[PDB]
Amino acid sequence: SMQRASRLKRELHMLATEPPPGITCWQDKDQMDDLRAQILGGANTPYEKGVFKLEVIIPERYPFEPPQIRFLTPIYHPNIDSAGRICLDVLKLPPKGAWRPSLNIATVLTSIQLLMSEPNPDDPLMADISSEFKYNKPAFLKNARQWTEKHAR
Ligand SMILES: Nc1nc2cc(F)ccc2o1
Repeated sequence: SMQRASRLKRELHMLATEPPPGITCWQDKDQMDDLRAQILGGANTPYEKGVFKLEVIIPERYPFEPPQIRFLTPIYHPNIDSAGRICLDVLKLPPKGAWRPSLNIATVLTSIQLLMSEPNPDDPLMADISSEFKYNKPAFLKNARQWTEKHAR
């Protein structure tokens, strides 16, 4: 669709020139809908000094369906599973999700970055991590740091 293509050209331009701090996103090859992204570990989070790569797939009905985003870099987090799937409202269609066409790739990567700093034990994908985050925060932080040094550094 020409609508989809013109929208992706503008998004790639904005990702190339005014990416959110800590976030970068680019074409894997020459397809505007097969993208990769990277989020730096935030300071004063246990992911600090880690670099996290993500796969960003833009579905055929974008911008009416959300980007399909998974971590490629392993990450220890209540809302991210061992395959890198992300439990985050803006990645899902309504009524339950929050995706709308006025969000975009940069918005949702920023939301994923914010989720990394502020987990949601409301909506766990990882029950054991969520309980550890909630009830034994120092163990959570040590495990999350150790997973970062092991897989993201
Ligand atoms: N895989 C998965 N993603 C989710 C996003 C939500 F907002 C709620 C439940 C979810 O489950």
